[PDB]
Amino acid sequence: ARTKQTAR
Amino acid sequence: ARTKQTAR
Amino acid sequence: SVCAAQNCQRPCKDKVDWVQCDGGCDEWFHQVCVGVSPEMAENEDYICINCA
Amino acid sequence: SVCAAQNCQRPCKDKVDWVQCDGGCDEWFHQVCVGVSPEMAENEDYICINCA
Ligand SMILES: [Zn+2]
Ligand SMILES: [Zn+2]
Ligand SMILES: [Zn+2]
Ligand SMILES: [Zn+2]
Ligand SMILES: [Zn+2]
Ligand SMILES: [Zn+2]
Repeated sequence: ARTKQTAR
Repeated sequence: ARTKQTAR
Repeated sequence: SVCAAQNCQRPCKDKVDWVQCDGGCDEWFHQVCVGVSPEMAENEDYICINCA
Repeated sequence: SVCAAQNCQRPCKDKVDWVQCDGGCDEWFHQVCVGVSPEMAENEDYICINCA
C-alpha cells in the first residue's frame, strides 16, 4: 500500500 | 498493571 | 531504546509511519493506529474499517 | 495530529507509554509493542509472551 514517514 | 510514561 | 519485546517497534523513534487506504476513502492512517506492521503496509493493499 | 482512524493513538505525541510484566520477569515493555491500550494496561494485569 501507499506509505510515508513524517517527523517524530 | 504498573505503567509509566517517558519523553517523546 | 528498545523495550523487552522481541519485536520492539520503537515507538520512541523520531519517525511516524503512515499508510493510505485503497478501499476508496483514500485517507491517511498512522500505521500503529490501524495495527499494521511496516511489512504489511508495503507488501499488500490496505482497506480501512469504513471501506471494508 | 490525529489520523483518519476513529481511535487515533497519536503515535506522534511527545510521550511513550510503558507497561511492566506481572508474570515474573518483571520487565518493562512499550505498550504499543505488546498491543495493549492505556485502558488495558491500567485496568488489569499484564503477562508477557515469555511468562504466559
Ligand atoms: Zn527507545
Ligand atoms: Zn518496544
Ligand atoms: Zn478507507
Ligand atoms: Zn499527529
Ligand atoms: Zn492515528
Ligand atoms: Zn514477563
